[PDB]
Amino acid sequence: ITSVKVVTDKCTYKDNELLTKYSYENAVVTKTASGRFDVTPTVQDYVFKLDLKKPEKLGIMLIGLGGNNGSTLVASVLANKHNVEFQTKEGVKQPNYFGSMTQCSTLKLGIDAEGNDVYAPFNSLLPMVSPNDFVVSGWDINNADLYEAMQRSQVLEYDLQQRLKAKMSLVKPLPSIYYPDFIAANQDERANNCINLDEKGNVTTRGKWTHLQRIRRDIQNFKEENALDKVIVLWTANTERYVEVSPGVNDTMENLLQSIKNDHEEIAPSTIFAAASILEGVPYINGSPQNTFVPGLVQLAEHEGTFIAGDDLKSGQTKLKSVLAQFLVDAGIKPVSIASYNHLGNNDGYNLSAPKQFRSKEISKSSVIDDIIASNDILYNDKLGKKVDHCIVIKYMKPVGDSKVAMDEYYSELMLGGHNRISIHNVCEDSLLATPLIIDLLVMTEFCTRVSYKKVDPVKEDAGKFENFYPVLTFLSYWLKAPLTRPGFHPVNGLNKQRTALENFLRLLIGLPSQNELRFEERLL
Amino acid sequence: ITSVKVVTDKCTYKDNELLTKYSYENAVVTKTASGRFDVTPTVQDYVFKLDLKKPEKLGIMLIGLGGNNGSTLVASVLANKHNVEFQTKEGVKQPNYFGSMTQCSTLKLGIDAEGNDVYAPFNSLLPMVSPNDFVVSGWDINNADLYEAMQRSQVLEYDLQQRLKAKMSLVKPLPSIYYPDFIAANQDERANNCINLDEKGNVTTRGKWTHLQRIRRDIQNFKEENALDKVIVLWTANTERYVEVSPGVNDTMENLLQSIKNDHEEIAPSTIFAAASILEGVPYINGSPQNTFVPGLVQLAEHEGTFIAGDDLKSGQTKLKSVLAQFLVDAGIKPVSIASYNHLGNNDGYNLSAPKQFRSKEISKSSVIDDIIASNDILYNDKLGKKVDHCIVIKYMKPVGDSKVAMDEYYSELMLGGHNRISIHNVCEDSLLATPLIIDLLVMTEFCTRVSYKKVDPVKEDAGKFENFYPVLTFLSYWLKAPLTRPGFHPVNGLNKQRTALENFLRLLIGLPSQNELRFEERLL
Amino acid sequence: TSVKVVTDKCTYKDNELLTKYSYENAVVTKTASGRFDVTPTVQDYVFKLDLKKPEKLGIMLIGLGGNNGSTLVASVLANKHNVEFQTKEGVKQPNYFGSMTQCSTLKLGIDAEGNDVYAPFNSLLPMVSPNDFVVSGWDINNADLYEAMQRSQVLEYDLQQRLKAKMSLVKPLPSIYYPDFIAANQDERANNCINLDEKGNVTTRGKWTHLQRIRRDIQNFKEENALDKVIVLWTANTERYVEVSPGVNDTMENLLQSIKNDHEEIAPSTIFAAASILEGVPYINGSPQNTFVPGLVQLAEHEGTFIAGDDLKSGQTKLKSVLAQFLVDAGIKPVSIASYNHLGNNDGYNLSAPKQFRSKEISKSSVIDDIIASNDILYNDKLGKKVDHCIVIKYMKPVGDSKVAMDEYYSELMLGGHNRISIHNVCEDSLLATPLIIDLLVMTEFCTRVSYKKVKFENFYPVLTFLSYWLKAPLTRPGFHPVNGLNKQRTALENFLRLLIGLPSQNELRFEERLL
Ligand SMILES: NC(=O)C1=CN([C@@H]2O[C@H](COP(=O)(O)OP(=O)(O)OC[C@@H]3O[C@H](n4cnc5c(N)ncnc54)[C@H](O)[C@@H]3O)[C@@H](O)[C@H]2O)C=CC1
Ligand SMILES: NC(=O)C1=CN([C@@H]2O[C@H](COP(=O)(O)OP(=O)(O)OC[C@H]3O[C@@H](n4cnc5c(N)ncnc54)[C@H](O)[C@@H]3O)[C@@H](O)[C@H]2O)C=CC1
Ligand SMILES: NC(=O)C1=CN([C@@H]2O[C@H](COP(=O)(O)OP(=O)(O)OC[C@H]3O[C@@H](n4cnc5c(N)ncnc54)[C@H](O)[C@@H]3O)[C@@H](O)[C@H]2O)C=CC1
Ligand SMILES: O=P(O)(O)/C=C/[C@@H](O)[C@@H](O)[C@H](O)CCO
Ligand SMILES: O=P(O)(O)/C=C/[C@@H](O)[C@@H](O)[C@H](O)CCO
Ligand SMILES: [Mn+2]
Ligand SMILES: [Mn+2]
Repeated sequence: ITSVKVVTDKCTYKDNELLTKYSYENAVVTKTASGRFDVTPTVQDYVFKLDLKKPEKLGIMLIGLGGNNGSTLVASVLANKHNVEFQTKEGVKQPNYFGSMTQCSTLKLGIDAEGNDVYAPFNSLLPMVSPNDFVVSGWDINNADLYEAMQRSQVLEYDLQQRLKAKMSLVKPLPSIYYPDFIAANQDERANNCINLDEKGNVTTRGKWTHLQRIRRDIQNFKEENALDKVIVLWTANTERYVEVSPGVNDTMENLLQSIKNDHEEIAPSTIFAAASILEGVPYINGSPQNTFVPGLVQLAEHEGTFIAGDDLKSGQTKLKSVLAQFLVDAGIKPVSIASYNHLGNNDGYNLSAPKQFRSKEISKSSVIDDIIASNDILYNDKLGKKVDHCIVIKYMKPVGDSKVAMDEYYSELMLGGHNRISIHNVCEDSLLATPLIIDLLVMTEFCTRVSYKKVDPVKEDAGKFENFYPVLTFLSYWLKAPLTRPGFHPVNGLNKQRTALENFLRLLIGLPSQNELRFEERLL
Repeated sequence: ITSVKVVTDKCTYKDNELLTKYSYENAVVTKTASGRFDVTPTVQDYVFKLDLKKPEKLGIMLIGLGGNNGSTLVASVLANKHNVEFQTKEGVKQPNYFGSMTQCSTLKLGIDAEGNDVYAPFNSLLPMVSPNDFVVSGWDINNADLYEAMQRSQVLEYDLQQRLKAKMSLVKPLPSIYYPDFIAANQDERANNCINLDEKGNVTTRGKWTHLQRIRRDIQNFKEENALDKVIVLWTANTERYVEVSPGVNDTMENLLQSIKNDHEEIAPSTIFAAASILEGVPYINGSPQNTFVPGLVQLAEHEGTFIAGDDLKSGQTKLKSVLAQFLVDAGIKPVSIASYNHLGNNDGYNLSAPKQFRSKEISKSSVIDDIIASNDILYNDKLGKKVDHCIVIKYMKPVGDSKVAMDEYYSELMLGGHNRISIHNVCEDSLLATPLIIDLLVMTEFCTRVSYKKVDPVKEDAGKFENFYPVLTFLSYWLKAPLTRPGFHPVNGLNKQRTALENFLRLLIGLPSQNELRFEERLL
Repeated sequence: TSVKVVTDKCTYKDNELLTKYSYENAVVTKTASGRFDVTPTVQDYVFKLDLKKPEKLGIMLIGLGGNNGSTLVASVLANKHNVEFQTKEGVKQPNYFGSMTQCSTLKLGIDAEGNDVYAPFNSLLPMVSPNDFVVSGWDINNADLYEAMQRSQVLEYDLQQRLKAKMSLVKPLPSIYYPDFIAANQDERANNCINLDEKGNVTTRGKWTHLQRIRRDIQNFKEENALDKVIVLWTANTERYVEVSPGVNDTMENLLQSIKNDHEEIAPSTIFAAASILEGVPYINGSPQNTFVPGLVQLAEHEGTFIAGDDLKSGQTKLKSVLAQFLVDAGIKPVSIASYNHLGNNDGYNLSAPKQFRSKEISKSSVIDDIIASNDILYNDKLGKKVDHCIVIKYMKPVGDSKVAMDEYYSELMLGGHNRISIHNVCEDSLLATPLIIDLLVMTEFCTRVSYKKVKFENFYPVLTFLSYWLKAPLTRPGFHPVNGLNKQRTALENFLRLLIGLPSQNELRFEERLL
């Protein structure tokens, strides 16, 4: 087993709880008309409390359980949990969670006697739940069991699917909420496991509040049937179209709940699942690009004090773009044109073949570089131009299956008329990439539910009571394309910066300062 | 000077005319229900007559003279004609016609004493007009002179544009026909050199027959002002939308001419230019993808006996695709997915940014592989599947200017589950590629106008009188995406096969048989 | 599916086909003034094709246990026995995709509408099918072909398992291992050798005895399976070129003498070729080494045996000649062509050594020189007649048999412009090489049943240059420079099959449409 023991007086343990002192420093800046930056440092002391008693089993309810991601996730959990080795043309392979930052990445704890960097597993600093301990279920408008789902998805090695056949076959998605207008028309035939059916047994968008009540009961039922204490809900179903946000409809906690009861046409299935999970006090993670978290819902989460988070998985082309575009601008290079083409032949691409669904994705896959452009007015300004041409294209090409092909070109300006042209061709099993990210989101969300804190008054000992994270868990931004933010704050998409936040967080809970990379043990005599 | 002298009794010269005997062989095939192919060879003897008196100057009237292709063509002609060397970062460069199959490709005439292949310039077999002898003019809805056109286009080296400044500045496009509905709305501001203006001086699609009469007079005027004997019209203006072909409108020579007089809404500017050139007996070449040659026009060409030809320039991505896809299928490999993405930032891409214009291009850029799939039912059939997923994408990205970036992926099947994935990134100055192809089309069209023939009756000497090529010059298919064909016949897009046709044609006029590649001087003792 | 041409150029005489053919061409000379004098030439011929093809064709592969050898056997068994297999994309049916003789078609003529009619490449004249191949061969490693398959990691696991029972039965015969002719690492792999001394050790002494043993292996294979026709093909690791010296291997008599003299320039492939020639069986060299030294070519001529080869024209080199040719035919001037490649199979491992790779760097390069030379408008002393070119092959084990090829064509356009085409080609190398081997065997067998006479029948000059479509280093007749234009190379084959059934070469003139 891997564990870390930090010798610090900032940390004490009391009844399965770790208490850690932390002085958070930042700075408020102002810019003079002239052009001077006045920086006022700041400080706020805290005491973080970490419940060390992690759950032995964590309930996981996926919406879209029968899809590529859904079936692959269950498969990865079963395969790893039971060490289901499988045959391939490269020979027997041992199951693993490669692609999981939470399960397969490491972090620098410090330097050793010789002065060489020492790294430890990301999940070895503080107690985290293992995906091998996930008890998974969920919903799907299609009733195929999970073995059929695997076959249909064509993601996993034939031999592996066969070894998981027996178990996967017994896993059946619960009927779900199907409202025809929110997803592509071509998914119509797929919908045969719906709870919203009229007297004639047909699909009906009538009775949206009864649906909400069923989903909540589904969560309660699942939990007790498994003797679980905690459950997390994650949406990994078809990308819906955006819903119109309007006053009196979904702008407030009150208008939203009412619109739901009135069956407003701008209440999507995700709106119902989110509202249900929130009302049950269950973390809800949105893995798709639609704007499920309209003002009224966020408001409901804040009021209920329930974790919400998400907006599309940042797994391939966009993940790398949030690394490459950052890199270029940090180097003083000016990207002026970024073309991103994509084609896949799975159900994800089949649904996204329709404009209303594609537009959702198109928006989240573009937003990722906006903050980058904004951070540098030396390169991007009115005099030199502050725009970067950016196009996102997603075409459905059945023959490539789940292996999305991403082709991008970054055309940038260098000094004295020069240019830099970086062409990319990125191929990979989209689900094998996404699945571990879904695992990361659940692992980190669960970790977050066991964290609380309280401001420390310098001139008054033991003031304030512990609070929980502000409802919107921005700490999970690393795994999302369009980071949901707190009202007023702008999102930051820099991948490396998003991971650093997670790193320093774990580091501070065990009493370590943030990474500085100064290495004065070397640079100074 | 380069010239070829073939010792053959099949060729005689009489008063600046070459007379050549040729026995054309082919074969008619039938397929038995059982599955046998009955092949009946055929033969038809001919006597081809080639007018050797090529014109000293060839009139060239481009529609879209002020565009990227138009200005570049005039520039290339001026630069080469006057040996205008220019400065670059790689040093002084000498003008040339690289990219011109007609000016820079060679053909194998035979083998030498040692048995080694001997090649001669494509234009050295028989007298052809030099582009240095082109007298160019034309029309454009924009009045900018050709120097401004060059600056605006940003295709040529700054130093070269400057050396051509004086001459190019004096070249001004003639006002043209602007009908707002046929091209992108964004070209509206560009239109300020129109002949179709009402009393108020505004653009009017009224009086389409007067426009036709003006264009014809334009051709007559241009010709006499330059003391020219021959002129060729070539459309290199914005891609128009397709026009609806309907009975009583543009299905016959008669309905078309009437619709023109009635100002039918399905009579585009290209329809007018084509009709005008045909009525003037001037070859008309369509360098864009719109369906300018509706049944009624082709009928008018046949009746007038005037050369027509075209439908989009096959210059880059599509040219290479007509080589690569052919190659794969000839090798028994089965392409199943071909994704073609493209982005450019010139006016061509700005206009194509609108769906109605893009659809025209999209159709011609796809058609190129249909004949290939059809030729092999071993690979493409009902049992194995006879479809090849193919998508064409064109995005406008201003920062790349005239340097179109073409990205394609050919995903094919190999035996026993294998696949082959060929990714491509093709960059180039689109106009530097297209321009020489426009030059080729004009050079070959002019050559064709000096060719006639007559069937030879074996049992009756001197029967029949000379005829000219069937109106639709399919021999130019090498330079076009969607080869216009004779009613009933299907087009062949194989690039290498298209060039071979041109090669064997020139070869037969000087008394040589088609290339067989048997080399029995080597393979046999 | 069959073809029946109504022509008076072909007469059948009991499994015999006689076809008349006038071969036209032309001889050219150039005047100082720059005038080309062309004199047409014609030579009449009569071809005879023995229509009686073998019902079973013996195939002996040197390197039978490698990627190509094992995949070849698997494809034959899989197709022959319709072994469908499971994949994550579902059940797939076996086929010979990638094979020109089995999966490409040819245009026979036009229909009543004026549109092209195509027929299977192997449907014009009787050709042996790969399903009727009886395969055996040698290998320095004794692993059975099932183990060979697993080792190769070329085929779908389920297909390997469905073929396990049959493939296990196939084991390679011991072979000749002369250490110095290949990459060191191919050492402890050599556990199956006939060349051993009275101590049991691998030796290069007694080369004539080795030769005699290969002939016996060939005779036994024939008798053992009651086969009349057998073809041998080298698909074993690339050897290091041998030096051709006078009296050593410059002639038929010297060559044989040097073999008996255990001469150091007598390579294992040299012996398999000599043995095959003596047994009268066609020998195909699927590797870059210069197996066919002068003395060896004389032996082939003398025995009237067909030889052919010098490296299996791989996909890249194949597509590279096509693109380069295409550019130059369009009047575009490539000025730089860079080729980088990496694979992780034994082939790549063996080529990781300079002497093995060097052989391959010689063949794949010469192809663009033909192109440069074909156009003095673009390539001349005034504008420059050179084209920078580089071929790099690195061993990257992890990519296994899936060779990755990365090329970049940089060309000049008019008035200072440029065209940059960069490619990234990936594929299971052996899934492309296997079918190419099937084509070579099928076409070599066909050529052996063809004889001709100008105007007693004679045979196809030892070197079957007709197979250049599948070989990177086209072996040619003395004095003649090899041609590599893939499309031209396929044209030759197409027209050959056409002339045998009385059809002229394709002209693409389509006068039924172009003329009134
Ligand atoms: N596989 C491909 O795509 C291409 C292969 N080639 C040629 O074919 C050869 C084989 O290719 P692969 O099957 O991929 O390689 P491989 O490495 O799997 O096959 C060679 C292995 O070495 C053994 N071997 C070495 N020396 C031998 C000898 N003296 N007698 C008998 N067996 C011997 C066997 O041939 C064994 O299978 C290469 O070395 C090369 O010359 C050429 C172009 C492409
Ligand atoms: N696949 C990837 O790598 C990534 C996936 N995502 C997103 O995750 C989602 C799922 O992706 P995949 O698994 O590939 O797609 P998928 O189409 O295979 O799976 C989605 C599943 O959701 C079900 N479904 C649709 N609407 C539903 C509803 N209202 N209630 C319950 N079930 C419903 C469908 O029947 C289907 O089985 C999509 O929105 C996709 O864009 C985002 C980034 C990356
Ligand atoms: N540029 C290339 O490499 C190739 C070009 N083509 C086609 O050739 C055409 C021209 O291309 P570019 O020169 O790049 O575009 P461009 O936009 O620069 O030039 C076209 C010119 O035509 C003029 N024009 C538009 N409608 C007109 C009308 N009714 N009458 C007269 N003038 C009119 C415009 O004012 C403009 O100056 C387009 O349809 C393009 O798609 C096709 C294949 C390749
Ligand atoms: O590879 P990315 O840009 O990080 C993620 C991309 C995802 O949106 C895609 O897989 C999407 O679901 C399919 C269409 O491309
Ligand atoms: O490069 P291609 O496919 O041969 C020709 C492509 C031409 O249609 C393009 O330049 C088109 O005008 C612009 C949009 O791509
Ligand atoms: Mn997926
Ligand atoms: Mn252009």
